[PDB]
Amino acid sequence: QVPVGEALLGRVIDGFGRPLDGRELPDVCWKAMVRQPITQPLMTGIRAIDSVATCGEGQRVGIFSAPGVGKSTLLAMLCNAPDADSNVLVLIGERGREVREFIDFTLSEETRKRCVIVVATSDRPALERVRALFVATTIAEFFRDNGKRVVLLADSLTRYARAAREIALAAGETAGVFSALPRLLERTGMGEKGSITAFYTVLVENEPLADEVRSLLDGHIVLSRRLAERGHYPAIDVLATLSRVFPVVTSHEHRQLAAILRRCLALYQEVELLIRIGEYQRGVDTDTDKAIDTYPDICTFLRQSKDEVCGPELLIEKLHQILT
Repeated sequence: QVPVGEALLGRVIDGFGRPLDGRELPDVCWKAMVRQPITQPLMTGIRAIDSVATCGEGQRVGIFSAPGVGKSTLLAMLCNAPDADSNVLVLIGERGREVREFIDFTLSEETRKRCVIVVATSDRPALERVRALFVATTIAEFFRDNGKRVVLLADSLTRYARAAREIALAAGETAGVFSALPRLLERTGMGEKGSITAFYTVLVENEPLADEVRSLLDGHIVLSRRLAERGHYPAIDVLATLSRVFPVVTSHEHRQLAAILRRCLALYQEVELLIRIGEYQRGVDTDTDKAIDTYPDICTFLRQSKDEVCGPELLIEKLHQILT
């Protein structure tokens, strides 16, 4: 059984649904191919995402990263999306210290009050790690039916998959969990009086699961080890990041700005080596010249403090100031 209710907000529970917060659980209830179309933006307040890869209310999105690139801080920022009512975070297969750090020092007090956090660490049984995602999805669905815009954050599908495989290896004693992964992903999305927008993390570089998850979702955000080592945070690789609902949830003004931005990064990347070895010559190529002049402002725009939440009005204004 899964505990559901508005009173779970601000609580931390496990794969079965037992409190981990040093207190007893409150009084709460126990519980296809396409969904409704995605038509409304869900602003994250993260400028790199909202500018060129705008998410949709009810979208499912994969976050692809290597270890130690600031994925946790990105997830904490996603918890502060101005367009969401509440959050369901599910943390599967990480070590105790890492998870403890995350909840106590990375998530603020204000953010935690708006989350239900479901935790199944690596030291827990494979069955618990797998059950954690079923529980989180059911809790998110209950909020959706109460007419909330829910954000579901799942870290990670990779460790979920590892736990599911462990269960398959023990299926002999004594055996729809084995086919569950695509059905869980399809349980999120738009609904009558509500929505679930979902971010699922995938570890690289494991490799086939990433391919399976790409075929199932509506966009991908790619984190880059290179950016992270430069101290460029969130370490989002813009040119490798895509949102399938981008053309439908944005304005024309927005789309034009985003195109200038991508063009600049693409032009810059092609000439990056020439610059690094000091062989670039101005006047040569005007477009690239403009890209290079524009590049430092774009980098500043993309790098974002974990405490800064940027709404859409300000977003558009900053893009104009640097690109136009």
